[PDB]
Amino acid sequence: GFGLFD
Amino acid sequence: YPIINFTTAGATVQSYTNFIRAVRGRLTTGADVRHEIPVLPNRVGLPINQRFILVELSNHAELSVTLALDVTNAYVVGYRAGNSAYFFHPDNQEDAEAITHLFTDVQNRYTFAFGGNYDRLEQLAGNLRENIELGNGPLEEAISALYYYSTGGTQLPTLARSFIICIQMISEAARFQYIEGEMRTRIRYNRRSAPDPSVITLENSWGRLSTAIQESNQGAFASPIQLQRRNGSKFSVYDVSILIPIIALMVYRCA
Repeated sequence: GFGLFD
Repeated sequence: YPIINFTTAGATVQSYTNFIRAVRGRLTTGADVRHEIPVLPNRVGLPINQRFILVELSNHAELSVTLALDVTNAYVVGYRAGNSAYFFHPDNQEDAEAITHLFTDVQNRYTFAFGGNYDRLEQLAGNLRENIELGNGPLEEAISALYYYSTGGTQLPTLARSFIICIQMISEAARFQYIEGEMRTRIRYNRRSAPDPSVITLENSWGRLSTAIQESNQGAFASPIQLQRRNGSKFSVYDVSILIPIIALMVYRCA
C-alpha cells in the first residue's frame, strides 16, 4: 500500500 | 511505567519490526480503532500512571539511554542517561506537572529551554531532517550522543541531531507503518540515508491526518489533505482507505 508515494 | 527495550547491537529487520510493534501495542489499548486505525488514549482524564511508556535503547558501544514517550501522541518528552534526566520544555503547566512523575529516582533533572518540535531541533542541529541520515548506524551514534550529554561530552547541535534521529526512528515509525517501512529498508540493506519528502510531509501532517480521519463522513474527507510523493510532487488524499496501510496510530480527537 506504499505505492501512493512512488 | 512499561519499559520496551531495543538494541542496535546485532539489530535485524525482525528485531526492529518487533520493537516497533511492541511500542505500538503498549501505546494503545486496542479497544479504540477507527477505520482499522488505532487511536491513542485521550489526554483529558488520563490518569498519570497511564501517561507514559519508556523505551530503553542500548548500542554496540554498550551504552544505554531511556526515552520517555507520551502515550497521548507517541512523542518523546525526555530521557534518562545514568543519573541524569533531561526534558524538553513543556508547552503548559499540566505537561510540566506530568513530567515530574518520570525518572523520579534520578539525581539531576533538567528542563531544556527549547521544546522538542522539529523546527526548533533543526535550528539547534544546524541541519534539516532532509539532511540527517537515518538507519542503524545513525541510531547507534545517536544513543551514544544522548548518553555523553550527561558526561559533558556532547555538544548541543549533536544532541539535537540525535533527538531528531531517535524521534523519527521510534515515535514516527510507531505512528506510521510507512515510516517503519523506511527504517526496515535501511536495516535490510545496511544503509544510512536521509528521509525523502514523502516521509517528512507525513510527519508534518500526522495531527491533521488524525483529525481528517476522525472527523470524516464515514471515511470520506470533508476536504483534501496534501501530501508529497518521494520526488517532492504534491498530491491530494480524499478518504481514509488509501491511508489505512500508511498510518498506524492517531491522536485522539473525538469520542
